[PDB]
Amino acid sequence: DEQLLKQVSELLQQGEHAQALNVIQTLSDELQSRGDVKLAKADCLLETKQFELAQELLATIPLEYQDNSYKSLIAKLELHQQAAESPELKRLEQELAANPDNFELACELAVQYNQVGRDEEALELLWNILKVNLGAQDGEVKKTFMDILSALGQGNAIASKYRRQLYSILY
Repeated sequence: DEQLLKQVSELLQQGEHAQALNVIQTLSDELQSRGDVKLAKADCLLETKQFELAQELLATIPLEYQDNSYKSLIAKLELHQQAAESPELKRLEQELAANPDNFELACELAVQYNQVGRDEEALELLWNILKVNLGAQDGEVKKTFMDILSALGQGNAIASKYRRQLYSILY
């Protein structure tokens, strides 16, 4: 645990959130729940755009740890989550509902979803086209699905569920 903790420390210094989250999940459960390790893990979730996991973790930080760093993380989550309901997103959404077959709008909606951490919806949007037609849009739908996954990373549980999804239906 002792050195591992400096591994986390070292990894955060360097912006390796996803490695850092990996080392975290290897600590004891006791050390995992230490309030400073929680903040660390919260910062990692947020830098990796897992805002829902971040918010639900942040909601268990006890008072004695409601730090300067915790405050700034609250404020970050609140700014991110406002940015996820834009008029822009709204319009593309109403527009895709009325043009459900326009695959090229779906790719753009998805890329905008992704830009604000609405990645579950981004990938579910695309997934719904791909499991009917892997070629959808001259393979432009599979690709934007694929850039979203790789953008996300290997630790990401949403990325991992859709990777498995897509893989299971490859010819």
